[PDB]
Amino acid sequence: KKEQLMDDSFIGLTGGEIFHEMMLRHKVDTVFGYAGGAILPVFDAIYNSDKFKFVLPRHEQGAGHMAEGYARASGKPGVVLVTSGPGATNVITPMADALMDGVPLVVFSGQVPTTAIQEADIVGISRSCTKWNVMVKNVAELPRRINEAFEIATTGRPGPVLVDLPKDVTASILRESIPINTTLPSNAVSEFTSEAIKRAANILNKAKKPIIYAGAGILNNEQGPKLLKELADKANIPVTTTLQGLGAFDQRDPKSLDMLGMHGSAAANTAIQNADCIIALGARFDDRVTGNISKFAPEAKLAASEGRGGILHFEISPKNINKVVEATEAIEGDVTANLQSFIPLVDSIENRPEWFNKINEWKKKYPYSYQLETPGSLIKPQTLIKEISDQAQTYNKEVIVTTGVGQHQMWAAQHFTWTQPRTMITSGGLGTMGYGLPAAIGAQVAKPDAIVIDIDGDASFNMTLTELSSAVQAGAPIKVCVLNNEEQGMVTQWQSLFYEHRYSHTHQSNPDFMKLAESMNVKGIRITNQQELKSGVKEFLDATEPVLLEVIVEKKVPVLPMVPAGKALDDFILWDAEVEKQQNDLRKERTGGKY
Amino acid sequence: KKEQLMDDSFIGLTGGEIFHEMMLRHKVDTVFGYAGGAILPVFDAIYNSDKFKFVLPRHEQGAGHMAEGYARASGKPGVVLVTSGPGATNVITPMADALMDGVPLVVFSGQVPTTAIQEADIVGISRSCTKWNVMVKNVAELPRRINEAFEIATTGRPGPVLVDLPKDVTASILRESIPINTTLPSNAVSEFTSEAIKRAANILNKAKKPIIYAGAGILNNEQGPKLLKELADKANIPVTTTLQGLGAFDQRDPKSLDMLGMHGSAAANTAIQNADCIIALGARFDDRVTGNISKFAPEAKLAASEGRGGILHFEISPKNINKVVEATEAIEGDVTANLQSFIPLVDSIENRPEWFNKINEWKKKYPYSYQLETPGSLIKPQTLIKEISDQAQTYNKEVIVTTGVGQHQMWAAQHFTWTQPRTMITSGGLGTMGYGLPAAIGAQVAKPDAIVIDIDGDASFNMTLTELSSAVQAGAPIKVCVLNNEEQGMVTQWQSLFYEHRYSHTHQSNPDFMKLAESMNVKGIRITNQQELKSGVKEFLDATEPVLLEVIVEKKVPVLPMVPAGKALDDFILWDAEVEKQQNDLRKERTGGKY
Amino acid sequence: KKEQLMDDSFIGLTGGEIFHEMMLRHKVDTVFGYAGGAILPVFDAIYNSDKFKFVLPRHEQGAGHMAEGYARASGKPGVVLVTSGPGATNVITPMADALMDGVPLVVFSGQVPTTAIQEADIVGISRSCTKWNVMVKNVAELPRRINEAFEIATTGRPGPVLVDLPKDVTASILRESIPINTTLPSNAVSEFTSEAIKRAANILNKAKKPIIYAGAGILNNEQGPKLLKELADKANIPVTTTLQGLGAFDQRDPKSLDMLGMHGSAAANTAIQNADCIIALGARFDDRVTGNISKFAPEAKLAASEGRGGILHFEISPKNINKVVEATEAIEGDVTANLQSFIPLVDSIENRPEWFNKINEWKKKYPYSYQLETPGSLIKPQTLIKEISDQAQTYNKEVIVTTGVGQHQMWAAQHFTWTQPRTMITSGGLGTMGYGLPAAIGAQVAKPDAIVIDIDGDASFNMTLTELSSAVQAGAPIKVCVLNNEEQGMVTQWQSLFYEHRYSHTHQSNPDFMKLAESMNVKGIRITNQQELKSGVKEFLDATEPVLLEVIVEKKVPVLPMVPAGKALDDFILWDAEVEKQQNDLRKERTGGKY
Ligand SMILES: Cc1cc2nc3c(=O)[nH]c(=O)nc-3n(C[C@H](O)[C@H](O)[C@H](O)COP(=O)(O)OP(=O)(O)OC[C@H]3O[C@@H](n4cnc5c(N)ncnc54)[C@H](O)[C@@H]3O)c2cc1C
Ligand SMILES: Cc1cc2nc3c(=O)[nH]c(=O)nc-3n(C[C@H](O)[C@H](O)[C@H](O)COP(=O)(O)OP(=O)(O)OC[C@H]3O[C@@H](n4cnc5c(N)ncnc54)[C@H](O)[C@@H]3O)c2cc1C
Ligand SMILES: Cc1cc2nc3c(=O)[nH]c(=O)nc-3n(C[C@H](O)[C@H](O)[C@H](O)COP(=O)(O)OP(=O)(O)OC[C@H]3O[C@@H](n4cnc5c(N)ncnc54)[C@H](O)[C@@H]3O)c2cc1C
Ligand SMILES: Cc1ncc(C[n+]2csc(CCOP(=O)(O)OP(=O)(O)O)c2C)c(N)n1
Ligand SMILES: Cc1ncc(C[n+]2csc(CCOP(=O)(O)OP(=O)(O)O)c2C)c(N)n1
Ligand SMILES: Cc1ncc(C[n+]2csc(CCOP(=O)(O)OP(=O)(O)O)c2C)c(N)n1
Ligand SMILES: [K+]
Ligand SMILES: [K+]
Ligand SMILES: [K+]
Ligand SMILES: [Mg+2]
Ligand SMILES: [Mg+2]
Ligand SMILES: [Mg+2]
Repeated sequence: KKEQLMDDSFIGLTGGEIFHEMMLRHKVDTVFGYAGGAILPVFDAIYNSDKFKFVLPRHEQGAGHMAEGYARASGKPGVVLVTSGPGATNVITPMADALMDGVPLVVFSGQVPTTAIQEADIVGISRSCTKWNVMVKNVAELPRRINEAFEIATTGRPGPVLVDLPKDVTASILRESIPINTTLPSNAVSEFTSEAIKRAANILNKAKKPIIYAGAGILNNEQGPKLLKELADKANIPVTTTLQGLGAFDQRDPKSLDMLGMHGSAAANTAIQNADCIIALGARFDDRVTGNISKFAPEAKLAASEGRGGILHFEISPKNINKVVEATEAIEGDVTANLQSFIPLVDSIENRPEWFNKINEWKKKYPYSYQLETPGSLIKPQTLIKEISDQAQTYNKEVIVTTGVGQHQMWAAQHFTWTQPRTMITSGGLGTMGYGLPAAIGAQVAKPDAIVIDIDGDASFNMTLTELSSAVQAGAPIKVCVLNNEEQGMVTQWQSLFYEHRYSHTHQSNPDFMKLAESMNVKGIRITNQQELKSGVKEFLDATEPVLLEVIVEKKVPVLPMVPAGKALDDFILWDAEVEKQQNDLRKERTGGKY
Repeated sequence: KKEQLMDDSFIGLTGGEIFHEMMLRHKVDTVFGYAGGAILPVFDAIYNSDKFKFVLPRHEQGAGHMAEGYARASGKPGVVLVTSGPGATNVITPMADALMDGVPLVVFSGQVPTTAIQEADIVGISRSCTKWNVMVKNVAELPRRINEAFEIATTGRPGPVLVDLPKDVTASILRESIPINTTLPSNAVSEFTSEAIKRAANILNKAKKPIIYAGAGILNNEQGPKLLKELADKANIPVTTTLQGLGAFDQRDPKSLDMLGMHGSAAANTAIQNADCIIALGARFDDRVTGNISKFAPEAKLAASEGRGGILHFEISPKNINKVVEATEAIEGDVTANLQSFIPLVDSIENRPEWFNKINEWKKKYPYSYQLETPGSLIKPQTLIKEISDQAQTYNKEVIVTTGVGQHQMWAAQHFTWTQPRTMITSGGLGTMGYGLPAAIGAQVAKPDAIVIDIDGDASFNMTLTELSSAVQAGAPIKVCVLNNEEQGMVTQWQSLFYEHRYSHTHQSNPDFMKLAESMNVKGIRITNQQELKSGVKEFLDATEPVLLEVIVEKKVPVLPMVPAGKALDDFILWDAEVEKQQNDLRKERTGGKY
Repeated sequence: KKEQLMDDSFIGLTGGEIFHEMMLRHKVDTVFGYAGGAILPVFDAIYNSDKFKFVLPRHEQGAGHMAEGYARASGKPGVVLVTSGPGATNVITPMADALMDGVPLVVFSGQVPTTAIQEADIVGISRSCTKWNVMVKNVAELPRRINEAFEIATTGRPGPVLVDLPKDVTASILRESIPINTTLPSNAVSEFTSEAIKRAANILNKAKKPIIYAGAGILNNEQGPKLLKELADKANIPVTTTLQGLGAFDQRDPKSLDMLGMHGSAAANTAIQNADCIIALGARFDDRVTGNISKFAPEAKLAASEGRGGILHFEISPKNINKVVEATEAIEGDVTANLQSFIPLVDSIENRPEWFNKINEWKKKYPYSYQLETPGSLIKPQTLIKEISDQAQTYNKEVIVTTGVGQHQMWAAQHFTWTQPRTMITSGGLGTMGYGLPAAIGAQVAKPDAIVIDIDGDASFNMTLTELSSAVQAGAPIKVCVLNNEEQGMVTQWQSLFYEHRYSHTHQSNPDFMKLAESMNVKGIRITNQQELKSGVKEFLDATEPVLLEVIVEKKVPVLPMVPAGKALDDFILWDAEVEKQQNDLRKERTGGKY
């Protein structure tokens, strides 16, 4: 019987051949990587493999971000395959990115032989960037480490893992017989949680001003958005989402409060500050969401002390519970599965007249107002976003949006109308510039029949623009739109606000994006005035090839609403036409009329 | 002028000679250490030094705990001097102990020469046990590292530091001229804190049911207990303290609520649970104090949501603020100095009739009740503590108490009457058995004219009893009282409670303590019955030599009150005579009449 | 078939019950531990377990050292079971000890619940002290971690491992079905190594002055000493061993060169310095063995450059190959197994006249000479060792010797006649004082029918003398002999040599060992003069109970031969009667006649 527990079907294969086989057993159809010395045995095994698609970037950071985009768009883990030394260190930022945003990234880096330990302590470096890392020391434990890597990466709160593959290990041939449970990937509710759910249902049934605060967690299950709506409809609760949760709830729905937070809807911020019961569904209360944490959720905290409300937190990661604010009730585990047990204990309520009246008043009082175009003025960036949003919806394909980091990121978050889950792929936790373009490529590979749009800033785009050639070589018809304000808008907004318009080294020079696109063998479109906006965007979206659209937008335009650091979530700056006018004069006189 | 900034007075001295000189400049009068190879150059320099007293233990752990006792009794940092390898690793527990209890410990460990790095990564190991560690790489930077070590150890929240001294560095001779600021030890309130104080004073002036929660922090300043009383008298506020804060407030005072927490006064626990304003003075809200954290301070949290009270936290370490419970107002910095700015903004209140009425009712309802002796029964451990407390007070010397860890520790904390600061020296954070005896020696060295009493358990005593000979060789007339219940009472209390009286390996065999004392050249006293209690304790306290008193006390006696894990702070077990009787039968029938 | 790969026989059991079951499956018959809060669920499971013997120390360091002694005496891994906090930190020194000496130690420490992470980063601290540590996060992965712990601890170069067991994990009940390969412990030669062996055999067959340098590695296989002798007899090669390899080769054999190194035989040191081929069998070339590394093995290095000899290194740990000296040929893997492939390729040589002539001349010229007793003088420590060695051999039981650290350790190593493997249990790598007594207890438990003798120093004994009561409670009739020279001889030897007889704090006061033994309920014997030596030792060895023998030995006696630090291995200090006389006068005049 001790022969039925051990498998011998891998005897004779090399490390790389076993790697290839384990990828197949984990249903891996895509690999993003860059060749090198230490990782050659693994590359020589995936050589002309018809079993999965390989995507070659120009830079390993590109590979990492592509795999992130793939992972967020498909729900599968994104596999990266880099070499030793610089190949491995170039994936640190994508790994740190994946960690902050809960992205299932599995990174295999080549390594110098075990007899030598382009050398770097990649395990030591990436320890603060990964859920878990390891070095495979011999070929026999390779399938075991691969299995562990994928599972750790995809369970609990998803995140990056690094598996170090020494050249001699992947080059060696397996001769032993390995345990059969290591050749195969895998493959109840505690009474503490079950009673916590019902105790939480009782608190919701007492609430007269409830609100749902939903995030990325509800997207890690395909039934998530379905049950989120079912709960919102049964108990009649308004729904707000984080930046990472955009698309979890149909924003066209009347109960939608849009995005909350630092640059979220002022109606959403006001609602959560006055709510007596907050239902957190897969969100970790980031400081860019809560604002001043002490002053956050006053009515919810007050209701908790009086046993008539509080904060109901549905988390899968214990480290995220009671970290920022005290959870009145903490329902641990997958939010979607727990919602199946939570909803049927919730009282079906039909009308909340007084509460929804305050909300609709707030929604009317707090739109995403901004200064509209004037005759002869540049295209306002907010208008560009709305234009792209409205035209993209009129296609019978699903639309996936990736962004860079800066003002364009927030405007995209604000003025797009989000309706489908996993359609907002953006670097929110770490906030990595140059994320947009490669993330779009990876998304396009995951979803070939989708329209993938990269709403990017010029500065962000300049960081990784070399990956345009990667998009062509991969056959990914991504649609890149660069909001060219010829500035690092986000930083200059801070300098215009807290540093008396002293723009210190925040204006990089941009290349000719049209000649750049031409050199990358990519379609180029440049919109310069208002009259070309509509016809320009249409040509942009109608393209069947990769296309780079450059739009000249207004400079020195603040993103509003804005909750300043230290201020309460409902203590926000609103857009005012007179104020913006006055800021434009103050900027002109201080800078000498140069900005 | 570049010659006035550099000192040359250390040129010609060895590392050890410089070490000796820097000790003098830091006003170090005592060093606890054990010799070894790597540390010989430092020992050969302190050879027959008349400038400070050296204390030699039998074990390095002994040295560490002695230095802790010295540090807690005197307020000076405790200097340890061990060798490399096992000498260094044996100080890990005292270092971890010092960290949890905020004890200024400066540990110098010898090390193999720089040309070799009994070898151990003592810096790597002790990183999680120290505020800061370092390895001196050359003799010229030795005075600089020594200065840094002492300052880091004694500022902010005090704690242990380790300085690694390679043998070649301490053996080498300084030839360079070192910066004169490194040969000398060293040597405003932010507007954010100043306004936070006044905002905190406004909250206190609104309170009708206030309470002071004082801890070890108020003892790190000689004006602490003075200002603690001044605040308690002006605003008329009851005072409770932690285990580590015992002696900060005169317990004979009517406003004293005694100790709070897991085994604290049930009146103190009830008071804090109903208080609308909690003033935390140098306490970090340990889980053994708060009980169930969610259910902690309900009336204080409720008052905060209504802007009529809350928690006023005076912390010096930012890492301890908003870690456990949300501070309504956080006054950072030294609590004593901040009290000088806080008190004069507090309204002088004379009478709190309704509040103090509830308190005095609670104090009367919740004494430290326990089963008294019966004819022919063993001495109850609570009686032994009271007897020692009452007799020691009748001496014209100050009394310092150290303890081990277990039931005797809590009984000592409960039934002693605490009146003076730095008179309760006990391992509270880490809870190290065998702490008592060596800590007492170190305290006796710091305070030669003091009566130092070690209330120890038999199990705890058995851990480090070899240090008795160290006490004699040091000339420390410590008074050790062993509560011999022939069991690990604390663990057996848990087994009697949560494991159906299944006493699994919790009864170690004790040696003849009288023959043990005789072998250590120490006076031995053994009390066996009630009639010998009074005359026994008197002989114990009247001794002018080191003395070991063994008292046979009742076995299987629970420590009450007790707040069980998970339960609220006011949800405690009280002592009941009928319940204890019934537990004694249930124990006899289950164990078969063996316990 | 997916049901045949998963086991359900652990469903319903608690963590502790599963722990108990896994211990049985790993053939664990002994556990050394100390109770505590966090580890109670594991203790409540081993409660009255008839399946293995529990040994309770007085201190956790005791437990660690006992488990080391058990592990070295039996060849089984030594299992330690401590609690959280101070219980865990007290095992750091035994763990560091086990690492340096290659001792299979498996340490299970209790831990605060997963919902809380007496708290300490025991995993972080012990990372530099263990081959591998881990924290079990849920009960389902507990058997998997236990299996991994034992295997890592016992394969390659054996060493310590720490498994952190959170209280809630060991208290929780398994409900899932775990992979069947995790419920069961487990359960070819590379062409690179195989050809390296034959290349090594060719080098030996060319040698005219070969030598075998054998160490602890040859003891990690029961066929080791057998094949070591077979190789030494076939090719006719003299054999020297390290301190840790004593007993691997019968010292009564003519080919025995005794121990080499800092305090080894001057004949052994001379032989290795002139040998043209050095066969290293399971030794790591410690600096206390090689002396000055550059000047080490001149004739071997010269022979290597001329292709007629060199160093043949049989290592199992790659990290130990080419670390100290360059291996001419490196045969990786278990030395015993590789010897089975190496020996039959070695030419059977019968006589080495010229080589063995030089050796026998060296052996005659370099005995362990020392100053013999004179009328009325104290017993010389060397004589005491020989006396114990000669009398113990006349028993029909096997003799196991443990020691402390210091002069007594080296004298024991020198003057005992070693004949059987695993009979020298001593702290060599880390050199931990207080190792002797608890290591002897653990050895006595492993080998109940053996005479276990602890040759201990007074200072070393004073460190852990409380464990005497542990020996009685365990029923371990250990035989402890304290060489009472009333000094830390080893350190004072260094001070007498390099510091002009300045004995800085190297004389601790000893207790009455006879009254100490009496208090511990242990038989006491005290030898004071030469005439009581023979009859004293006989009573000591004839005892059937635990016995503490105190022998008053000569003070300020150097251990010779001695290779000073920095000097070559054959540049040693020899014993000279005139020199010792002169040193005794120089000591008397400098110290003032006090030493
Ligand atoms: C310039 C800039 C401005 C920004 N401003 C805003 C803003 O105004 N508003 C805003 O919302 N964000 C803003 N952010 C982004 C913000 O920093 C965070 O990235 C984002 O708010 C986090 O969203 P999230 O908590 O929903 O997702 P995550 O950060 O990924 O957290 C999801 C949580 O759900 C848990 N979880 C995961 N899976 C499950 C599961 N299956 N079941 C249950 N729980 C699960 C996870 O453990 C995690 O704690 C900004 C970022 C940048 C760069
Ligand atoms: C078996 C056992 C049972 C126990 N049960 C109890 C119990 O029932 N009740 C109880 O109280 N304890 C109990 N403890 C002890 C408990 O675990 C802690 O050790 C203790 O409660 C902490 O007291 P503390 O916060 O006042 O001191 P500390 O732990 O030393 O914390 C002092 C705080 O004040 C801050 N501080 C330091 N210096 C200054 C300064 N100059 N100015 C301002 N702030 C400063 C520090 O940063 C720190 O945060 C028990 C321990 C054991 C072993
Ligand atoms: C005061 C003092 C003085 C000392 N003086 C001396 C002295 O004079 N002479 C002396 O010899 N020692 C002396 N030492 C001890 C010395 O420091 C080392 O402890 C000892 O020399 C190491 O012996 P070892 O290499 O044989 O064993 P180890 O240190 O345990 O090394 C064994 C080596 O064999 C390898 N190995 C293990 N298992 C196997 C296997 N199955 N197959 C193949 N390889 C394996 C291991 O990886 C390891 O590298 C002294 C110690 C002290 C405290
Ligand atoms: C790698 C990196 N560098 C710097 C930053 C800081 N940063 C955040 S937004 C921003 C400006 C981005 O400018 P742009 O891409 O053009 O976006 P815009 O604000 O103009 O729309 C910068 C520099 C960052 N988030 N990441
Ligand atoms: C080094 C160490 N080991 C174990 C523990 C767990 N522990 C806490 S109290 C206690 C029993 C102490 O018995 P004793 O010293 O006799 O005190 P008693 O309860 O009998 O008064 C133990 C084992 C600890 N705190 N420290
Ligand atoms: C824990 C520890 N502290 C210090 C040392 C340094 N040291 C090595 S040998 C020795 C003296 C031991 O004296 P003793 O036990 O009496 O042995 P002796 O030399 O007298 O035979 C010391 C202090 C050590 N090895 N371990
Ligand atoms: K929107
Ligand atoms: K009291
Ligand atoms: K010998
Ligand atoms: Mg820009
Ligand atoms: Mg006891
Ligand atoms: Mg000695």
